[PDB]
Amino acid sequence: SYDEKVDHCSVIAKPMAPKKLSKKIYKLIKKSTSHKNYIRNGLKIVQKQLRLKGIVFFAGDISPIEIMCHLPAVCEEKDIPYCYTPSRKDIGAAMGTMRGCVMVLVKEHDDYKDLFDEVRGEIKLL
Amino acid sequence: CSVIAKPMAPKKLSKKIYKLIKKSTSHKNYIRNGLKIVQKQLRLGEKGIVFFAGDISPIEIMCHLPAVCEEKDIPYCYTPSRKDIGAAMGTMRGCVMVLVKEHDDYKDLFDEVRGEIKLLGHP
Amino acid sequence: PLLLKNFDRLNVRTNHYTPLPFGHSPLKRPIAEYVKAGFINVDKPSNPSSHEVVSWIKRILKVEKTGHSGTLDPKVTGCLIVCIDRATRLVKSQQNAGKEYVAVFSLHSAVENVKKVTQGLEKLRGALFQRPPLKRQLRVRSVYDSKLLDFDKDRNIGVFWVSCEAGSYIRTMCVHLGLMLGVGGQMIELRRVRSGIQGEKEGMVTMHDILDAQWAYENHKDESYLRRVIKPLEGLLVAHKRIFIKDSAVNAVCYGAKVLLPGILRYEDGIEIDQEIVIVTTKGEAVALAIALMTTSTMASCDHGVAAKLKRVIMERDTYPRKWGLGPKAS
Amino acid sequence: LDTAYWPLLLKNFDRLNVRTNHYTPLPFGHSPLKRPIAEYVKAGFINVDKPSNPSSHEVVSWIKRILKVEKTGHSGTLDPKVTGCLIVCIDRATRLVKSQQNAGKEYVAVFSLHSAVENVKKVTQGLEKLRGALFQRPPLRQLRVRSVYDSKLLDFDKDRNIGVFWVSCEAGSYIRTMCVHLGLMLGVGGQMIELRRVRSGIQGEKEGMVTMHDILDAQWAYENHKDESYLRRVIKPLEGLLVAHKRIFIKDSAVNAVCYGAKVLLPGILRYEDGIEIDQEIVIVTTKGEAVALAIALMTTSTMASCDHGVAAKLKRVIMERDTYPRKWGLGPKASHK
Amino acid sequence: MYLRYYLNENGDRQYTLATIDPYGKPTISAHPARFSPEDKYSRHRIIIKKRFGLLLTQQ
Amino acid sequence: MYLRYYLNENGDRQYTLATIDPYGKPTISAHPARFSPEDKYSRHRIIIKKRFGLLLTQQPE
Amino acid sequence: PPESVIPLGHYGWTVQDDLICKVDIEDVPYFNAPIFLENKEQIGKIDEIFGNLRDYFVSVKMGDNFKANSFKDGQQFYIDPAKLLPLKRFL
Amino acid sequence: QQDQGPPESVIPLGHYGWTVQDDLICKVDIEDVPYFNAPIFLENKEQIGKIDEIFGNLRDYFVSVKMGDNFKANSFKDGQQFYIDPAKLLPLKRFL
RNA sequence: CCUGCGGCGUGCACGUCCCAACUGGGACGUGCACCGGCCGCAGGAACAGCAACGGAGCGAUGCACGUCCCAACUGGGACGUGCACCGCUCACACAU
Repeated sequence: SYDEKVDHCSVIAKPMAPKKLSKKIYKLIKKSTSHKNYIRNGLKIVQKQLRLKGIVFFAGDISPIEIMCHLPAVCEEKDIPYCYTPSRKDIGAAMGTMRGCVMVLVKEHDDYKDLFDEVRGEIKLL
Repeated sequence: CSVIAKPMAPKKLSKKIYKLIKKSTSHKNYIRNGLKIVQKQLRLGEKGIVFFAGDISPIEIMCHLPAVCEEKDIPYCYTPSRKDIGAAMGTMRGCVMVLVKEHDDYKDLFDEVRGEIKLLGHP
Repeated sequence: PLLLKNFDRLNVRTNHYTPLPFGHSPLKRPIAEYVKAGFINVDKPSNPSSHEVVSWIKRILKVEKTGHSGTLDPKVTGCLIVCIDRATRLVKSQQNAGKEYVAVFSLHSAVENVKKVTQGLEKLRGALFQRPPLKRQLRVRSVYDSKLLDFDKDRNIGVFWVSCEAGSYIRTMCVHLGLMLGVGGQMIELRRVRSGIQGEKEGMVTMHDILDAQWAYENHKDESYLRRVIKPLEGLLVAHKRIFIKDSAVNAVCYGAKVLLPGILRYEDGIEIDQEIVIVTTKGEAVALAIALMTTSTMASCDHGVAAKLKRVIMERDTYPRKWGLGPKAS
Repeated sequence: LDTAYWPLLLKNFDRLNVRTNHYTPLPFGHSPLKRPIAEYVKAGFINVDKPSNPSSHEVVSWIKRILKVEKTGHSGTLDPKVTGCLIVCIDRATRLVKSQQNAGKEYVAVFSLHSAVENVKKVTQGLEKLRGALFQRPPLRQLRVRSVYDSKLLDFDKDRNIGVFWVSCEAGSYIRTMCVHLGLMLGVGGQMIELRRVRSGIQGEKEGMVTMHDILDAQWAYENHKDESYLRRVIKPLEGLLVAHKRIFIKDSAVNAVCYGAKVLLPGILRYEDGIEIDQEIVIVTTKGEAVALAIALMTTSTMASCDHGVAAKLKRVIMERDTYPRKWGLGPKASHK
Repeated sequence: MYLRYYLNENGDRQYTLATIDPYGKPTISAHPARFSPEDKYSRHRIIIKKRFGLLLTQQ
Repeated sequence: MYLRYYLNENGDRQYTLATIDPYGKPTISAHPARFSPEDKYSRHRIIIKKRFGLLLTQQPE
Repeated sequence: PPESVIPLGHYGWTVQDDLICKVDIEDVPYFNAPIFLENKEQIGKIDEIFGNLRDYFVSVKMGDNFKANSFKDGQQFYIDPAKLLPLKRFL
Repeated sequence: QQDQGPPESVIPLGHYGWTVQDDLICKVDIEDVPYFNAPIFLENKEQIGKIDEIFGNLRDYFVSVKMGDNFKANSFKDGQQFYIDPAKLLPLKRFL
């Protein structure tokens, strides 16, 4: 269930995307995967790209939280929206892989310009 | 309304008070609007009825004016709200208090209002 | 009681002491002295300044002296502490009591969202620079905490609660916040909510209440209103580390004598070298504000010596009879 | 009196035996938990949790460059890939590093057997038969004997053929060798995948564990915000490392003499802890609670109660800096001439 | 004026800029009534707030 | 990594290799987070942990 | 007047007609300190110091024949070498 | 670290226990701790390999031997006794 | 006699790239850590004194009421009442 998966998650796992937002987020990741330069997967690459835009989705089932507990404040400073999802397994699956992912950055393209924009709004009001 | 908003007029008495205010606006000499103005008029000892607004906070700003009214025997009552008084004045600005004086043009109306006020009583 | 609460929790050096017929508890002082050793937690109106309200309190009360422990700008309401007469000896001790405000602010331009304002408030934490609003000597004061208690976008107006170090210019902090949210902002309203260890819920009465208490006292000899209005100066020192001193040592302290271990009935755990403490009697009266030269372990491990010197004597002389020099030696 | 809750070396202050209560306390020195930031930092330690990849030496150097301290060292050494407890002393508890090198150590080891076994009881009994004074060689040379006081099989999985066991052992014992010996004993061989020190001496999992990020964040808070509570949470006074020793409280005039090499002569003793035996390591401390030094009791506790002159203890390591108290020795009645 | 307040369950001053609190009741201004040293109406306030049970001595 | 743990009623760590608790909770990683000396996100870490109350200073003792 | 100059900081952001800057150099500049340019040309003066006591922001009220847009992010602002205070002074 | 001097007389070193891979494990009943890489021999002074690991309690312990191609570990049965060169046997005092 | 101080090419982190997890590799430049006794210096030679002779208390433009001009719990104007902005002394104290 999406309720207990969210419940498992960390205290820092807010703002938490609701069920419909999570379906939309998975769809966005799956679409973006089709373009090589439009998803940054992993802690190292996401951190590098953020230091060097889009939406950064974090996984709320990470521990110890110190591995990326600072990156939410980094996103706040850089004005990049962010939201937590109940599991890294789901993000990894949406990325077309079994291995889970702690976080994923989704850029923006014309092909799904609408798609991205919708979720952005839904996460700005969250 | 503030706990101190007594004596309190019912709905019908509130409408009749609004009517008395509206008619008394004809002779602004008989009306006295504002808190400082009603204060000084009461101090000088002007006879009439006083209509307060229970929607006043902090109540210290006017909590004394009911006591002086009782002292000088100038009957008074509270309306449901200050915005109602402002609408009665038609100035689109709330007035916490009003003092109504007696003119022949509305002698019977202000006579009914005062009789009902006396009927209302004081705790 | 006050200043005697949890007195059993204090380390006991000796229960053998000499009670004396002198002295009264701070909260049962006869009316004349009660006012002389009290202070008011008043709600400052917006027109008068801190000096003016202090002077008005003096004039109403008909008392020798009056002072305050923090300057509220003329247009800033909030809690003002006003020591009366003898209690003014504690004004200096409160010069650095941490304060707490609820400031209403306005931004000259709209923000993207409430989260922007919340983040800008969050980043104004810790020790930040501050300049007196229009001397030009910059100071540094620390904001312990901050919060955006409310924001409204149509008016551009917000309400934020701040806890800051004593002497912090809130208006300066609001200019800093506006300048920190990218749009510019000024403090359109301020209200001190908690000065030191005093706030709203701690018996904070209004100026009309002071005038009414004075009127009641004069016209019906009813001091109850004045008692609810003026609280003992011992309430300003409930957070201070207490050293209870026997009856026969109180007067020596009054005359400037240092506190010595052979007359410490109790010493509160947690005392440290160079610690501001309250030398109190057995009945709760603040004999003095002292500096402890021995830690609590040192007091427990010693039978004589200098425990705590005096920094500011509060109790008057001759309050207790001269009872020094009749010790065990009698030499 | 209620001294049970007092901090560090003042614990059970009232239970100690009292030689005397007469002296003139001096205002020099502060309680260890309330020193200025500099003295607190210079006289403390950090139960740091070692990151997996770097070495213990690297961790000590990092803590040095973070706290900007001249000297620092670790009681026990951990391998580059081994996490767990790591007590890093700060510039004045370094003098207790030698006394902390013999401290016990509880590890948690994950091991993998070369091939399957009969059942879990096989590994349980194999571990039960490796509890004692075991021979061990340095990894990659002299043989050594190290004691493994206890061991327990926390978990075992058969599909992957991997187990987790917790071992209490004395310093210098390489748990890698213990895993190898367990493998050789079961009857198949084995090795160690990971190691995690859960206790380094008297510092356990819940006893003030901090991480490197915690140290860095406390340093940042003190440097930019000028906030000290975080650095006081990270660093703790060295008296913590000495909470197990039997204490010898001395008069304030005797403190500087001891800091100058003078043995702990009986006249400068206020209170002493019961149970002191000859040649037993003890801690010379002030009434404030600052550990003056570590000495070796040359007298029992009964002789201390029944003696007037002599040498109560012999210095081994002076921790307190010289001149931190005045030279109030030599002004006593029996000090005009030696 | 701009700053108003209401009370939560514990009575703590919840400071807001809204004229109607979340619970639906009207808000109360956080400021005291303007004071003037030349104010003869102490008797008036005392009697009113003794009548309505709002005086401090009653609390 | 291989080694993980879960907290029992008394707060003591109980180690195990499983990725789920005896009750159901996920198992935390025993290995503390990797550290780098050149970490430039102290301010951000404190911001987040103070926002969520995870910073050391907010706990008792 | 300025014989030489030193780097006070780099551009931060703008707030109305202002140049809020990030000041990397620890030293606190002097209120109304003329913030010069590389080539010894003043561009404004200080109005309010805000931020923490080790890495803060300087507010400049651009005054003369220049604007808050003429500077773009990534540009350093300069200061007279003898117009500063040690950071222990206000501590 | 001598690597010559073919073995001299030998004395009982223990009795055969179990086996682990090519390595052969034997339970030692003598008290002396043998050298490392100390060749082990049968009653005929024919070297079979060398010491690899020494593990076990201080007094009663076990010894692992790695063999030259001249023997397989399964070639020895239960009760088969091993022998050691007396010179390479150090006393317990060296490690006590 | 006691004490203090000092001497006797592997991995780690980050940075830039290639590929094929909170991951595991390489290449290119970076810093970081490792691979008891003797010698010399320094201080002091320590049986741990000091239950009072410098402490304390004193002096050195705005706002409110009232009257008028007009134009909310108000913001303006005129003119009045007011309110705020080194010396002395006391014992010289270990607390029955």
